[PDB]
Amino acid sequence: DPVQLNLLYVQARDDILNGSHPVSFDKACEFAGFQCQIQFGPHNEQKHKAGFLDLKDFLPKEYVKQKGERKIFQAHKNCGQMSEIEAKVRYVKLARSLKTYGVSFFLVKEKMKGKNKLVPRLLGITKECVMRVDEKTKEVIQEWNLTNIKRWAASPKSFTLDFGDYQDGYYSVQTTEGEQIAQLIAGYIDI
Amino acid sequence: QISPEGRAAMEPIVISAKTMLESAGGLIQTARALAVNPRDPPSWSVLAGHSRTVSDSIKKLITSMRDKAPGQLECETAIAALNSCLRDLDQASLAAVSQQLAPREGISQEALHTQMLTAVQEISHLIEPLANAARAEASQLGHKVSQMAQYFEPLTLAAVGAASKTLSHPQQMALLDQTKTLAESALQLLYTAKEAGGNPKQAAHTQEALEEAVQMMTEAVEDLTTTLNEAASAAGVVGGMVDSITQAINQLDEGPMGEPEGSFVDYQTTMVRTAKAIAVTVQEMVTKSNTSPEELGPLANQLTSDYGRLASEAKPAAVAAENEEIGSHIKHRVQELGHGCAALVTKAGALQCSPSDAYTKKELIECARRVSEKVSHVLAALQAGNRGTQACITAASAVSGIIADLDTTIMFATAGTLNREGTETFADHREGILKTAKVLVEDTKVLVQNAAGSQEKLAQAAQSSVATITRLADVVKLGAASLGAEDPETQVVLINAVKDVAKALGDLISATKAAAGKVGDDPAVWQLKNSAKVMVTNVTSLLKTVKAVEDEATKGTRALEATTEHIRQELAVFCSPEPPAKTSTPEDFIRMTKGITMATAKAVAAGNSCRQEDVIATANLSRRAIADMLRACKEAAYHPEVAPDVRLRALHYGRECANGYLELLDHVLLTLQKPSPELKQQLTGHSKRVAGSVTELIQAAEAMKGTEWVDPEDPTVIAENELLGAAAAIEAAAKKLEQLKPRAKPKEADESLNFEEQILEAAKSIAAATSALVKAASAAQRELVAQGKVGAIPANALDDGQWSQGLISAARMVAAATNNLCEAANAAVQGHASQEKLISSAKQVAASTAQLLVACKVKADQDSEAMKRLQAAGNAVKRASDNLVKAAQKAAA
Amino acid sequence: SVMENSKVLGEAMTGISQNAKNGNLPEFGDAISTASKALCGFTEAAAQ
Amino acid sequence: VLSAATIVAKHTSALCNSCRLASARTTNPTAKRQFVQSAKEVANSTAN
Repeated sequence: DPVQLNLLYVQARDDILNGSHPVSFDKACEFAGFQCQIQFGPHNEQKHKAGFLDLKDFLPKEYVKQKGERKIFQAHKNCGQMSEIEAKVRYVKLARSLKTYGVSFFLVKEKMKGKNKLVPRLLGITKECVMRVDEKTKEVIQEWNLTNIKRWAASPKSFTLDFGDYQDGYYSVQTTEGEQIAQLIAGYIDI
Repeated sequence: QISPEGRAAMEPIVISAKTMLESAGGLIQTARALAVNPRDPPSWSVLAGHSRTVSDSIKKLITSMRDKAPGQLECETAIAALNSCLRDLDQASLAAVSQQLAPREGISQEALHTQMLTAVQEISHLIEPLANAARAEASQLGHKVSQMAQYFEPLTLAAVGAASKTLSHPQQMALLDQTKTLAESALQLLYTAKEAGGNPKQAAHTQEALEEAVQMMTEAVEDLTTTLNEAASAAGVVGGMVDSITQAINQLDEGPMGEPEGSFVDYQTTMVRTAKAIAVTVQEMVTKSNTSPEELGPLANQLTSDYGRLASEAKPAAVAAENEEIGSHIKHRVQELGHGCAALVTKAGALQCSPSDAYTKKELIECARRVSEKVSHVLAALQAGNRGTQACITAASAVSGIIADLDTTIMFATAGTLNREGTETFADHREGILKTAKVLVEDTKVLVQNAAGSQEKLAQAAQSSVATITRLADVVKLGAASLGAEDPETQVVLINAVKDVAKALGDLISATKAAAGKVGDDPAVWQLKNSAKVMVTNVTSLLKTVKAVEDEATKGTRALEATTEHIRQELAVFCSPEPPAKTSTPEDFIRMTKGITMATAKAVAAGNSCRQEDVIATANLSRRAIADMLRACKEAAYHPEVAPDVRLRALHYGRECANGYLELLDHVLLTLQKPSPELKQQLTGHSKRVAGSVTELIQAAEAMKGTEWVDPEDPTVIAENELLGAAAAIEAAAKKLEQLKPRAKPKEADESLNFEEQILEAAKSIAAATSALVKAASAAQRELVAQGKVGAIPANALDDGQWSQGLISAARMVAAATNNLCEAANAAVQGHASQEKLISSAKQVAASTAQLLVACKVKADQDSEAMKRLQAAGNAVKRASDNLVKAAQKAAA
Repeated sequence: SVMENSKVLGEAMTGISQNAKNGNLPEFGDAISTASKALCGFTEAAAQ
Repeated sequence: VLSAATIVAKHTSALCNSCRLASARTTNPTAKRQFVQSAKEVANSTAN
């Protein structure tokens, strides 16, 4: 369908622009090239030059300071004479290829193992599994099945996950929304 | 001592070793018969049997050394000890975040904090020998982990008791995290020690993992240290911290540890600054004695940690000294202050529990006065020793205040408060700057003559150098105020001429810092002849700066020659890689980077107008912008969140932007030489080439941002709320002096003369003016949010948010300086016995006043409806502060 | 230090034996003095 | 004469090396002061 997949592309692009769907830098550049392929048709190297448009409509504010739009214009060379519907199909497929799609994601601050340092991380919850995602590389660091996790506890500032004897050590984070996280965990009553 | 258990374990090693000699005993005597008879058929049968008894003992003895495994079994028991204590931290984090664990009402908090403090101290004393005994002795590895792992099991048991009865929920969970951080740091220390095993055959990549675990444990030292004693300093508990004085004493009783790598003159300079810091800290507690005794908690705990820094710095002082009689004379003087401060802390801790008591306050007065005379003896022996640049430390601390005195004067003309005082003109005071400069070259000439010699001529030339610039800076203020507030730009170039001279003078004494009575063949002592030659070109620029102002045809021509001369002094050390101590935000660098776009509009239009006064207005704006920009290009570069590959990109773009602007500064000199408009059009073309480097400096600042946001908060919102918030705080500070009764009590009143009434009317005239000055400042920013001069767009919000952050700071720093002056005026009536404290409190309250007036006049005018009320009341602050300054020179002299 | 003399005395098991097969008495006698010195460092290491 | 004197002068530096390890590890500053002139008088005896 060229209409419903286009609406899903618009939804995924908006979730990219507000940042609810985490993506890596190269995937953000490829999605910005796909967005320029949608908004301006096929790519012409004479048309796209330096200082063409601002990246606030194509990237969030944590990606406009990367100085990579020419790389996105290099991604324009990866676009070429691609049509609009094929760009939508590749956008939806590359969105569904990453594990961040459809997964409840929360930006948290954790303590390093051994080092007394605060590091931002991402927590991704599904109906059956939770995952830890790196801030820079957007890589799934570790996965945890729902059946293996024993208990969970929240606070107005922090959150922790008790795994029992299946995993050595608990999982401690500083969450301002861990109460809704525990509410979603309790919503997974389907065993 | 020998153990029979390991003796029985080592006994099968001697079984194969002694029977090896038994197989070798019968071997050679059978080989002795083979020397006589070469061919015997039973001889070769028993000779192979002799060698088989050797080789069977070979294979058993070789594998016994690998089956020994020294220190391997005992570290595995430490793993289960760490796995047990981490599971204790797991369920305690579960219960305390749910508040379900019942505490123990029998046990106490401060009793548990005394146990946990002493536990880490015995741990930390073992860690530094553990790294050396790791690589050296493999049997010591299993020996030390038996000691270490047994400590954490009651330490976690002591941690869960105090955290259960801990009231504060952020504090009840933060103690669990650092103990978890301490456990995993020892766990990775267990991983590095077991994998290496103390093998010198093993490569140094494991040794770097060991030294990483050293700093991992050292991280666990200070995290567990500062969290607990400050929690004990929250109460009036004096225990452990008083023992830390003794724990600093017993290391001094250990004696000289070894030969220091640093020089004797290097550690002497570190001692005199730390000894100056503790003397004003306890004198601050005299002010907080009767007024606010609850603040005295972490003050002595700061003095507790600083005395450990004092004992550690004084530890290699005796060996580095040439005479052991002088070096042993130092170390007992430290314990003399250690005995006095130990009585100072435990009397204040009971006074923390008993705030209404006044006899312990008087008892705290004399022992504070005793250690003040005792700290004079710890430096008089340093004065007796010719080694150490003791005068140069007092020189650099003094001229930094003269720089801070000039910091008030450079903000006098930019705010416009430096009006013409009487009939003073530039012709009246031009010679007093130069007659002081005539002796200044002779003081500069004898500095390289006193490079090798006694300490008496060195300290005399050092003290006369401070007496020269203080005589010079006073007549600088006479000449700067002589120009008048109508032409403020020539006042800025007059003070900044001698300000960069003072910065060159401060670097001049630093050449004699490393060269005290030493030879001159070193290039740093040639830099003593070179930076003075730079100062020779600066003191003759000071001759030329007087020649610059007195005429108008070469007014901005001769001023820009000293401007480009100052930048090359800065750019020489800017290209040199120097990590600064201060950490600056990149958003402050963005404010200085975007300011060049407004500075290029000032620089080109001044040369197009061909007015020498506008060139000085450019050269004052160009030097002020280019000074802090290269500082923001260096301080923000060495931030840990900034990536180290992108900082040299900004350092390359920041260097060529200054190189592109110095060429622009060289071409506007040609605009002053040639009035042709064709040279003026090139200034428009050169402005974008600097702006091309500005845009690359912007994009280098975009890729260096370690913070998640480009701005922390909204700029206009928090600047407005902190404006009116500090407006009532000065009014709260104004009623504090009226709340303070005159000291009728003879105990608290150290001085009860009539100049305290002169201080109190000067402090009330400070308080009454600053109450109306902050309401003139309240109407100032309210006009800035009504007329809209600073802007509200998000693109310029990075250019104004640093100003909006400074508008919060300088209003609160005025609110802090009016609090510290009221803290000084509280100590003034009761008698503080400190002349320089009342001088510094009255100078910083004028320094913050001109700082807020500068922060108000940024993107604003000088003749607004509220700025003229800021001008009249701001002049009322300075005339009340300077009257308090001259009264402070006689206060407690 | 054990692995030094393990290959020296392991060769000396064949070194002093093969010279006695050939009757090379100066070659056998010097091989004993090297093997005795190798046993000196062997015993001093094993005692330590 | 000359070969044996090099063995003696080698061991005098071992005594100077031993006094430096002694004086850095001595609790008593009086014997540490004697340890300074110990290796000094070794050099005063050997170099003469």
